[PDB]
Amino acid sequence: DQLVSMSVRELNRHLRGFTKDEVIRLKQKRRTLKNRGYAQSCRYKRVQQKHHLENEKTQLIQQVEQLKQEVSRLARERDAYKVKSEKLAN
Amino acid sequence: EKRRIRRERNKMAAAKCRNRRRELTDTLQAETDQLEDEKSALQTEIANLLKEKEKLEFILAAH
DNA sequence: AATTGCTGACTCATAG
DNA sequence: CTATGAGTCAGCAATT
Repeated sequence: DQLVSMSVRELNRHLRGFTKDEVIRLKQKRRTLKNRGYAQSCRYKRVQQKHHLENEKTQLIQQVEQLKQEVSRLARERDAYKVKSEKLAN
Repeated sequence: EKRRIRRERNKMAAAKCRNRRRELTDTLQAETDQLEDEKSALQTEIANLLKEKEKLEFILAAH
């Protein structure tokens, strides 16, 4: 946590009495811990994109279904005018 | 060796798992695209139906 | 350069 | 058994 959240500069401030193999080792551990979090964000973004698409779809299906009902209504009304215009031609 | 074999199989299973996740996202995105095509076509149809309906109504009323 | 962020693949543990 | 969750590293491209 502090090993990940510290800046390089403040980190060295604490790596004063450390060996060279030890500094390499500690910096590898910071990289590993940071990668652990990168992976978690990566995968979290994907689930959130899935959810956002699933939601968008749900809503679109709803909107489409109400547009289809407006279309049928309106095509009926138009056809009710057409029969009384075909009936006058008769 | 039963170590090696389980790894080979699991590795193949991970690969399939990743491919399947990607395909399902593609498929969902396509469905969503299809619904937007359909919605857009329905809005156009509504505007035409309104126009067609009022043309006929006004003809019948004027004559 | 070294460090950072990301994402594809491999692995272990375990869910299904 | 295989499918998945999550940690790890490989490797690229951006940043400091």
